[PDB]
Amino acid sequence: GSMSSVFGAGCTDTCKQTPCGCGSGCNCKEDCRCQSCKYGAGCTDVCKQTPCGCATSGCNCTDDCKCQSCSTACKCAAGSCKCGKGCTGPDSCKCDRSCSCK
Ligand SMILES: [Cd+2]
Ligand SMILES: [Cd+2]
Ligand SMILES: [Cd+2]
Ligand SMILES: [Cd+2]
Ligand SMILES: [Cd+2]
Ligand SMILES: [Cd+2]
Ligand SMILES: [Cd+2]
Ligand SMILES: [Cd+2]
Ligand SMILES: [Cd+2]
Repeated sequence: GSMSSVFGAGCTDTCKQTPCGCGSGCNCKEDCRCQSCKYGAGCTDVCKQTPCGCATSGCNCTDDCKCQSCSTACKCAAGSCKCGKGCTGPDSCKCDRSCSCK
């Protein structure tokens, strides 16, 4: 009965939905290539763009994202740290939304 070794293509029915139901719980394998459940944290493919297009087309995530492309700029300057996190501006602000400067 087990002619196919379940390890990669052992996906679930929920993975063949439209929209895919795995957005609310994956029951497939880590060998899946479905864009619907191929996200991490919860980002659009727009956020995976280069350059990122969240602040160009539509930002889905929050300032919690380590992506300095769609996050809010910090108030620090070249050599002047404000929040005290250790950044000197948006360029070096790889922090979360915990910055009071946001
Ligand atoms: Cd899927
Ligand atoms: Cd899935
Ligand atoms: Cd799958
Ligand atoms: Cd993101
Ligand atoms: Cd982004
Ligand atoms: Cd974004
Ligand atoms: Cd700051
Ligand atoms: Cd700072
Ligand atoms: Cd920061």
